Amino acid sequence: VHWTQEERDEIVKTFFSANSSAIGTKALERMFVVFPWTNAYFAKFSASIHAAIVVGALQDAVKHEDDVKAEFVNISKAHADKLHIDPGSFHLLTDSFIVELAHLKKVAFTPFVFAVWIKFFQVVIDAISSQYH
Amino acid sequence: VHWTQEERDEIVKTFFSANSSAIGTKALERMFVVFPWTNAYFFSASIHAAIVVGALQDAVKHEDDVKAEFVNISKAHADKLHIDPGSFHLLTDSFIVELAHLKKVAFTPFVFAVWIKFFQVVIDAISSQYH
Amino acid sequence: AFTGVERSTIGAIAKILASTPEAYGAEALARLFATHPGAKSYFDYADYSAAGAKVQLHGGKVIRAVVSAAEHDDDLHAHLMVLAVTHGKKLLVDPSNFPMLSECILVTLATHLAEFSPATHCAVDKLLSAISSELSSKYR
Amino acid sequence: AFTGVERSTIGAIAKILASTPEAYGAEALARLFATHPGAKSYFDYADYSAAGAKVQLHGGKVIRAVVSAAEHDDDLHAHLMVLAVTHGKKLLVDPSNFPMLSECILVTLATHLAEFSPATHCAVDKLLSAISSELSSKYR
Ligand code: HEM
Ligand code: HEM
Ligand code: HEM
Ligand code: HEM
Repeated sequence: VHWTQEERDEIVKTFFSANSSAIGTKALERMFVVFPWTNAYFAKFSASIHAAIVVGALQDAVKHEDDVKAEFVNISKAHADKLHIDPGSFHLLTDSFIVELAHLKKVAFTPFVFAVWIKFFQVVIDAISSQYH
Repeated sequence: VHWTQEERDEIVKTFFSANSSAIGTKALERMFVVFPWTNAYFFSASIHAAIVVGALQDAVKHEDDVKAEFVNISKAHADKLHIDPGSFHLLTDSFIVELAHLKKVAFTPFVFAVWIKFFQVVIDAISSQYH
Repeated sequence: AFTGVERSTIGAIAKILASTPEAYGAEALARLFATHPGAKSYFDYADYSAAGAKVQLHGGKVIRAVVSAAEHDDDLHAHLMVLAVTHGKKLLVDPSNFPMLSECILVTLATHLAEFSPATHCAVDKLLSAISSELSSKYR
Repeated sequence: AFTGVERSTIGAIAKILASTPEAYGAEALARLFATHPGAKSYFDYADYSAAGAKVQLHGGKVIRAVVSAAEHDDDLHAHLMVLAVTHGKKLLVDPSNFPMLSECILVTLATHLAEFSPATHCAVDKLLSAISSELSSKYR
């Protein structure tokens, strides 16, 4: 994946100053209401606690925009091999995040900035999906 | 994209033994029936199948570098022909069905997953220049 | 499929869309084209942004139609048949495109509406899913 | 929208599948797992090939339900409601899995049937898509 400077800056500045855990908390909560079947993994609990986990990993992808795949090996195995998360459900989480970034950013969330976030998340989805075999 | 030898061999030997033109011609006719909207763009099915199958052979010749050989094919589809890339897998999925037809019991879930993988690589290559 | 609370919420959303269908529509289609450029393949446009005259035109038509679907919550199958025939038989739009557009409409509302709670989003997404279904129903 | 020719072909395919449901269903599932390993997430199995005992059991259930659906072409909504509730609310299956399975059943038929014309394939796919639609109908 190649990145423009505006893509790097848009992602990096957002993680630097936005309340990303609060975003993650709302995104998770949203994903449960909009896509209820996704709550199945959490019967097995605080949304806020879980967002803190996800957000740490996103920040890990942020710090390494060019090597995300390589940093997600152990994360991905855990999701495939131990936790039994359907990888087809990963984008339901990231799409909810995008809805929460829209809510924060309002008219600054242009279609163009929107596409930066979609690109970011697909790199993340590919990275966390890579060890499903 | 990393290939097992079994994957390279299954794809390479099929291309060198089966009549993939014939497969293509039938896969085009199948896609037109099962997915009528894809006929919009189109003529001879067998002559077009020749050209499609040419590109796939090109992909098979260079399994580690499919994107870079597909640039110009990809630009043509995006910029001149204005093909919806979301429809690519409707052709490649029809190819799989015709492969199933030919290979019958030898079209195991494993071998089936080989063709799926090959076609996904193809889809990604031909989709790459949509901007 | 529609609870009283969703029907109310859809109604309120429909009224806000109705005020500015071209603005909402143009923006949602601009999102589509930006996040899924394959969708540009249907349109011979010079400008694929919300500024584009022809994007504005199609955008209003989209949102006006969503508004009408909203005023047809228990009839959608019959109400949407005309549009299912145009998209499915004349324009031949690949059906995979409808749920991409849906998500782009939802994101547009999220950037605009003072309130877009998970319950509200759920309500609208249900309307859009039923619309996608009907629009995808007369292909074959 | 099933033409009489489609109804007749579907009827024919239904009797075939009815003869060997576990055979066909276990193969279609092993195909799902092989092509879309994300689908394994739902199943606590040790063996995901068509030789798996639990694959065979779910396989037979899947195919018999398809066979029985083939008898309800005019009232699939009512007919598939319990299955839709079971998959949607209890098992909590992500609906994107349904078309993956459908395509895997189509491939399975293509490797076995004495005749799998584009016309016949279309007839079956329309049935399977109708089924996928119902099974995706009771999530929310
Ligand atoms: C795709 C974006 C995601 C990222 C970046 C992410 C990240 C993580 C990380 C880093 C962990 C901790 C693993 C460990 O070290 O033990 C985790 C755990 C977990 N994830 Fe994800 N995850 C994502 C998506 C999902 C989704 C969609 C679900 C299901 C809806 C999910 C379900 C879980 C569960 C149940 C745990 C374990 C929580 C616990 O028991 O402590 N994850 N996630
Ligand atoms: C993904 C597999 C595909 C491959 C490998 C492929 C390959 C090709 C190639 C190599 C050409 C000739 C390029 C040239 O003119 O220099 C071509 C032309 C064309 N393709 Fe594709 N294509 C694929 C999918 C599709 C699909 C799915 C459609 C429509 C749904 C499509 C529509 C067309 C059309 C209309 C032409 C021009 C044909 C003519 O004027 O006779 N292609 N394709
Ligand atoms: C909720 C979904 C949508 C609705 C309600 C809708 C509605 C409409 C309406 C009312 C018209 C004019 C039709 C007529 O004159 O009879 C139209 C035209 C058209 N629609 Fe849609 N549409 C939707 C989604 C889409 C999508 C997703 C695409 C492709 C990605 C598309 C492609 C077109 C095209 C190409 C035209 C012709 C005008 C032009 O080129 O700008 N539509 N639509
Ligand atoms: C044509 C589509 C399908 C049909 C007709 C079908 C039918 C059935 C039936 C009759 C049962 C027995 C459960 C019961 O009612 O007591 C069952 C169980 C189950 N199904 Fe499906 N199914 C389909 C697709 C899928 C898919 C795509 C998945 C997931 C990828 C899935 C996941 C499950 C699970 C997890 C169970 C129960 C767990 C177990 O059997 O041990 N189904 N299915």
